Amino acid sequence: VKPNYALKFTLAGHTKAVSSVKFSPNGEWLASSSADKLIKIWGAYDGKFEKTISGHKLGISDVAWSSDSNLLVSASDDKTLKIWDVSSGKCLKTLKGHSNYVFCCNFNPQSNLIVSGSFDESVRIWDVKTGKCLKTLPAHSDPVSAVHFNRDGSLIVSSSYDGLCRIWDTASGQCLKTLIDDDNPPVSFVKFSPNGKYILAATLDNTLKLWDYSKGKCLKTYTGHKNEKYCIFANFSVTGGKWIVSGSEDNLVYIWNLQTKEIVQKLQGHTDVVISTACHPTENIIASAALENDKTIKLWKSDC
Ligand SMILES: O=S(=O)(c1cc(Cl)ccc1Cl)n1cnc2ccccc21
Repeated sequence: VKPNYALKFTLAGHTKAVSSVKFSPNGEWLASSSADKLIKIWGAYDGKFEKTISGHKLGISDVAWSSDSNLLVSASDDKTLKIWDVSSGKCLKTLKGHSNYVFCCNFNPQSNLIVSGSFDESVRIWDVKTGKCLKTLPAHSDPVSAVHFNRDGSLIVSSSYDGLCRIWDTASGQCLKTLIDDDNPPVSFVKFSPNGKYILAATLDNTLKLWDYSKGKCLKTYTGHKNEKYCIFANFSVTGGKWIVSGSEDNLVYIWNLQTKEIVQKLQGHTDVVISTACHPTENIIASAALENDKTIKLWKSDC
């Protein structure tokens, strides 16, 4: 009925705000990115620092794993993305083509493509093997805050400070849907649900919304947290009870019951905005990360 997340480890090492945290699909690792221009790798179960991956010339806003846990992609203010071999630390490719800061990135399920979004208002699709830009979508009229592929890679969802979420056909680049509710606040995050039927979207009016994108209908809203300024990730927690997890500008992690929408737990400990959360793929473990006055990542574990 309610989880019991408790703090287990605090991970120190980044020298500026953390920007994103992600667990590897195989459960072994946590990757973090930061405004300090670095990616760090940590053990997912013990929080033990593994190594630093460097090469970007300016801060990093996002990092994402390939589905086989072998590669990372990062998005930077240096206007590039980089594809990294995690085991060796090597930069395999630098993806150049955005005309402004790159803010968000993800691999497709087959990890043969990368999608990126930028302050240049575009969504781009890149070939992983060659590192070349395949398609540029004139997607939005303001910076693109998130991009994510659906379960089979046939669709991309993007979100933007223009107030819209858009769904794109990967193969053709056509805009298939635009989603917006009754107000127009910036959309700061979007992702498809694990089963691919829904989209979870955050807006800078203190609201998370679950959409049936096929029907174009908002089915659930999650409120009670504070999110008026920063692009804060949100997650589906799948391993125990069915929860929604998000950071907050009041320095807490919020956890809601997906079905009932009630808050079930708040996690206290960070000393600045919780900008990013991630949920472990097999264990009831949450990672949270905070902005410049805190600079740490925390690992929390629950029995359900
Ligand atoms: O499949 S889901 O995306 C999902 C969400 C979470 Cl938190 C954990 C696991 C899964 Cl599988 N999903 C979307 N709506 C749902 C309603 C009931 C059960 C699952 C639902």
